[PDB]
Amino acid sequence: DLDLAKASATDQLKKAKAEAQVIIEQANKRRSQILDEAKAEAEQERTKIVAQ
Amino acid sequence: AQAEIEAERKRAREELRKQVAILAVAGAEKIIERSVDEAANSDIVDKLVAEL
Repeated sequence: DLDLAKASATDQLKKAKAEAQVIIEQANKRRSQILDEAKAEAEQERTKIVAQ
Repeated sequence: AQAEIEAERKRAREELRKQVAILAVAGAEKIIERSVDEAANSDIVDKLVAEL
């Protein structure tokens, strides 16, 4: 049972690791979402304040 | 965008004062053209030689 503990522990760490690795990807994408939103609302604003 | 607006204001003031300068010196020439006078002209000669 020593190696039951050993193996289950190693794979359980790896699952925590992968769960982090996918917690990061959503983070990167959400950044892209909100940052491109800011880019759009910046250009669309500039290009009419200046027209005014 | 605000910087760009201010830059356009500067640019337009300058390109306006250019027009007025052009017409100003052309008009001053048209003024000399008929205020010119043998007595005043000889006075110009006198003053420039006296300064020579």
